Amino acid sequence: EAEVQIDRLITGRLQSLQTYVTQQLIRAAEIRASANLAATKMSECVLGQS
Amino acid sequence: ICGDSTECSNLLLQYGSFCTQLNRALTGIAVEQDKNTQEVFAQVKQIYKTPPIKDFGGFNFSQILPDPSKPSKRSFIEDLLFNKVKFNGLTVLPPLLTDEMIAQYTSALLAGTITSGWTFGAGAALQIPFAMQMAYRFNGIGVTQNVLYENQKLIANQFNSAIGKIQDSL
Amino acid sequence: GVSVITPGTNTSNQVAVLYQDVNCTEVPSNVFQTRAGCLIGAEHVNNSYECDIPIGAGICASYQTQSIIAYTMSLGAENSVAYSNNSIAIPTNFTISVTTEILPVSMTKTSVDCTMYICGDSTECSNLLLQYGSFCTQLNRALTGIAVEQDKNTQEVFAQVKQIYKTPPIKDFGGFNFSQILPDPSKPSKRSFIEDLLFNKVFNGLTVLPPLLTDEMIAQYTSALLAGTITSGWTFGAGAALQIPFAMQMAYRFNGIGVTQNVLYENQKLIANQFNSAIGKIQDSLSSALGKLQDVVNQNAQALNTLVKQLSSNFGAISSVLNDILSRLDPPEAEVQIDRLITGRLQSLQTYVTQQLIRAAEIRASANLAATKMSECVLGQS
Amino acid sequence: AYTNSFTRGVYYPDKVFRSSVLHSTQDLFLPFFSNVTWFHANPVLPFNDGVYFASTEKSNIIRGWIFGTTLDSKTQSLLIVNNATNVVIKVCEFQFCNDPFLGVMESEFRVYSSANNCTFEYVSKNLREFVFKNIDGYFKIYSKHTPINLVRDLPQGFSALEPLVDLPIGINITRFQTLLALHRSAYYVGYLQPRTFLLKYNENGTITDAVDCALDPLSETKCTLKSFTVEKGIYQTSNFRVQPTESIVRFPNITNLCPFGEVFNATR
Amino acid sequence: NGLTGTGVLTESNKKFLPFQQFGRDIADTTDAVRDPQTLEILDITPCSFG
Ligand SMILES: *[C@@H]1O[C@H](CO)[C@@H](O[C@@H]2O[C@H](CO)[C@@H](O)[C@H](O)[C@H]2NC(C)=O)[C@H](O)[C@H]1NC(C)=O
Ligand SMILES: *[C@@H]1O[C@H](CO)[C@@H](O[C@@H]2O[C@H](CO)[C@@H](O)[C@H](O)[C@H]2NC(C)=O)[C@H](O)[C@H]1NC(C)=O
Ligand SMILES: *[C@@H]1O[C@H](CO)[C@@H](O[C@@H]2O[C@H](CO)[C@@H](O)[C@H](O)[C@H]2NC(C)=O)[C@H](O)[C@H]1NC(C)=O
Ligand SMILES: *[C@@H]1O[C@H](CO)[C@@H](O)[C@H](O)[C@H]1NC(C)=O
Ligand SMILES: *[C@@H]1O[C@H](CO)[C@@H](O)[C@H](O)[C@H]1NC(C)=O
Ligand SMILES: *[C@@H]1O[C@H](CO)[C@@H](O)[C@H](O)[C@H]1NC(C)=O
Ligand SMILES: *[C@@H]1O[C@H](CO)[C@@H](O)[C@H](O)[C@H]1NC(C)=O
Ligand SMILES: *[C@@H]1O[C@H](CO)[C@@H](O)[C@H](O)[C@H]1NC(C)=O
Ligand SMILES: *[C@@H]1O[C@H](CO)[C@@H](O)[C@H](O)[C@H]1NC(C)=O
Ligand SMILES: *[C@@H]1O[C@H](CO)[C@@H](O)[C@H](O)[C@H]1NC(C)=O
Repeated sequence: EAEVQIDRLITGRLQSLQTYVTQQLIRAAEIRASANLAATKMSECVLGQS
Repeated sequence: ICGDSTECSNLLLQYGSFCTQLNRALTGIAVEQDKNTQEVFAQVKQIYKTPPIKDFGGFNFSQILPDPSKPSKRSFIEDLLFNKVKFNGLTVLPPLLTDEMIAQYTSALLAGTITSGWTFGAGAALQIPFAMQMAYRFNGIGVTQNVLYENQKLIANQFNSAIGKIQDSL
Repeated sequence: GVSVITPGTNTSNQVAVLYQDVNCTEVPSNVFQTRAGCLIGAEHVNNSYECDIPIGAGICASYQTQSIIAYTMSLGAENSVAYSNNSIAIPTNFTISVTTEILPVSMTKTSVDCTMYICGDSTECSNLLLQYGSFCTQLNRALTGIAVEQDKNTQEVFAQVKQIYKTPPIKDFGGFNFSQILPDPSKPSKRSFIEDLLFNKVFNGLTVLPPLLTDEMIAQYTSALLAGTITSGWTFGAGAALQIPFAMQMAYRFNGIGVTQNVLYENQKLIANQFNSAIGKIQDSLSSALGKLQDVVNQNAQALNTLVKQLSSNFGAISSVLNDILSRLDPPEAEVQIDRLITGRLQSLQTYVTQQLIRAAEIRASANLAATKMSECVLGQS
Repeated sequence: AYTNSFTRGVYYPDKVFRSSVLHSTQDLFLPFFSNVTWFHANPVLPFNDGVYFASTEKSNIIRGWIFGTTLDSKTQSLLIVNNATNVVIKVCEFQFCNDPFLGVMESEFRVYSSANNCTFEYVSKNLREFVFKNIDGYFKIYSKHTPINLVRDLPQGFSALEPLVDLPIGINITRFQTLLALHRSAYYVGYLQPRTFLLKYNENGTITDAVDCALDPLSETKCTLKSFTVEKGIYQTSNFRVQPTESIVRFPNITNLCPFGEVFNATR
Repeated sequence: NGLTGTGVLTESNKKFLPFQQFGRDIADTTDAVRDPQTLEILDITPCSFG
């Protein structure tokens, strides 16, 4: 009787974690594009004249 | 998911490698965050230092050079910026670089620029006096370089006032 | 968490263990406390080296000093500029240096057949699947959209010429020697000598589609770019190619960095010897580094294997085989067990398709940077 | 005496061919670098979960084993024997000598004195390893015969054991013994526990190497990566969770308990 | 004798051990069998699809 309910709990809790990880993946690619712009600015505006 | 219980772990074992994938995904993200910082800040070969004098042609960099009376050795403006910004399996890892190390990279980038212009970014640092470097830069925007030497004091005062306005704006 | 730090088996057998953010007095020699946890099996030294294996909070480890060791990494040397209000340093010589930069442009085009993966040619599962709507037309649309842009990625890095330029038979370029990067007819696919060292260093509803441009075509494109630049400078990227002798082109490029032309013409043989000797070292350093290209291959294979290894999980059913639920269950009882497999397999296929979209968006930005570097560093002087 | 196995007691977990594939299994194995008893020449041992058993000689002093719970009548037991002829498996209710053996004329077999109710019959230097296990009424036996270039000491090396027999008996087992050929004219005992191993398969399909994934941190890393080579670095391998002892059940006092001392203690 | 499947059967040149019935691949799919009556190894491939 309990295995039936525990499988529902498992399904919900695994869906929540997948939502979390997918959004962290999408949010980290946005932070990387920003750090790439910062590296180019540090090279071109601090180590030279643009 | 389960969390302590044991009836849960054997049932979750039936789903395959769903949890191994998620841990790989999160570990890749965490390894990328250190490479972000290495690529922005560790852009310098040596750790350069400013000389004990500050004869920079009337230009005053004291609000952005490091503060020797501090454990962190941050600058005044870096101190202003840093005052304005266990669970169910959740963990926070620390960054590889302390922010003492980051402040030490930034001060070396600053001393490279104030002392050598742009030569340290292409090879060995070659010293040049700061007014003459400022005059090289006036040439780069198409102004003739006596416009700098005949207006040095006014130009240095304008720089100093604009640097003073930034803290107030912060 | 518990992490294991190894300086490599192909070197030693010792090891160290990090207990993450645990106070080192409640763990159960060398016990060392870090801002990142308790480290066991490495000794703490007072020196400071370049970082080897990153522990955290400024601490790295290495296999150096015998055993694993720890310490606070080194930012770098220490250079002290002798700055004064009337001193200048001016260079009296130069070196010609040449370095490499490696960039991924494409990944492999894969296709899946939803029905053959989830059901595997069985009409019972295939009829239950119809109740889920159009999930499996969306998955195929997504994979097709990312397999077309892989060919678009290559087309914009390499088809940056209109003509296929050829180099002259008698090759006197002022002492400069390009023989290790020019095409070689006796080689495979007419590749250059260095393009070979690079190509040597790196079931059920699943297929792999071939790329539109072969490797022969891409080597043809790079030899046309390389013969255009050796022979016309930067003129062919703005119009018709106009020939110029190679040392006069080198003198124009010296002008572009603010050196005068007599400095090239009076140092021609030295500059050419330095260039030849520096091209000779790329060949050694590679023949004896392509990790960014290896990683995208590895990631795709690791994902495709995880997709197939999921065809053998129950997800809460009596078996993983449809010929076993269709053999010891009557149709009213096998529906409930087939649906548990359908749900799991759909979840796994859709996870595969999301992570490929996120990985393709990253390969796309790399290819966009490679296309800009081909324009700005190969057809110009930046 | 006691001795140290090095990498010994690996058997093919089952049929199914296989080639170069660092395949991972969970089963009952003899852990690497274990504490194996030493016997010279013997007594009643336990079983409790399978048994590794090696032996060394050129003559044949080791002449089979005897198994069971009581090694007598009133309950059933197995008997595996080998005279100078060939193997004799047998399952009856016996009466076993408390010191049973066979002689070497060449007349022998003072082993038992009873053979009642037989429910199964069968009839027909050196290092000889055996793995005995007993699951779901089946008594499985793996074995291997390697030639030593010593006479009677436990060597070092790797050699996987191939399945021999399968007996659908049903018998319960808790104890076992050995049988020796007397003088008239060296052996070890390991035990098996539930471990997880990483087996390396050849291209012909034989197990050539293995990794015990609970020996040390290096082995747990090799198991986590599924490889035999590990490059310098750091990897997440498991988790550390303190353990809680005892269960303290707190609660409130007992004010309005029960005044039963009125209905069960009335005067009238 | 229990293994149910589909595909083309072909004469093999692998050598099982004389107690092994069928062979598996990495990623765990049956790819060889042994014929019970004649005891010869036969490879099994997925019907020509695509
Ligand atoms: C550089 O500028 C700072 C102002 O930001 C100067 O420091 C201040 O100087 C005034 C008088 O000139 C004092 O009243 C303030 O108390 C100073 N602030 C401090 C010390 O934090 C500094 O003197 C300038 N540098 C030079 C060389 O003149
Ligand atoms: C500039 O540097 C080059 C080295 O890059 C000097 O040439 C070297 O001179 C030494 C000693 O004469 C020789 O052993 C090397 O073979 C030379 N190198 C090459 C590549 O030919 C050159 O002399 C320097 N010029 C000045 C003015 O100092
Ligand atoms: C350009 O450099 C190459 C070296 O990579 C020269 O070719 C080799 O030279 C050596 C030395 O004589 C010979 O042993 C090889 O047989 C040559 N060919 C190879 C390695 O393929 C080449 O001669 C140089 N070009 C000029 C014009 O000097
Ligand atoms: C660990 O516990 C001891 C005992 O209280 C304490 O002195 C020590 O500071 C703790 N560790 C850290 C990192 O604070
Ligand atoms: C490192 O240097 C410090 C200096 O304060 C000293 O106290 C410490 O003992 C040194 N460590 C070792 C391992 O020698
Ligand atoms: C085996 O265990 C016994 C138990 O007392 C111990 O005395 C002996 O030293 C152990 N042997 C080894 C090799 O650890
Ligand atoms: C060997 O022992 C078995 C045990 O019963 C016996 O049946 C057999 O006859 C013996 N061999 C000979 C040659 O008697
Ligand atoms: C086992 O043997 C005993 C004594 O010979 C006998 O009483 C008993 O009936 C036998 N068991 C069966 C199942 O016949
Ligand atoms: C067995 O393996 C060896 C080495 O792995 C190989 O040379 C041989 O061809 C294989 N087959 C045999 C011996 O039948
Ligand atoms: C009755 O009262 C006596 C004296 O107080 C006590 O010993 C006994 O336990 C009481 N009986 C019950 C059933 O509580």
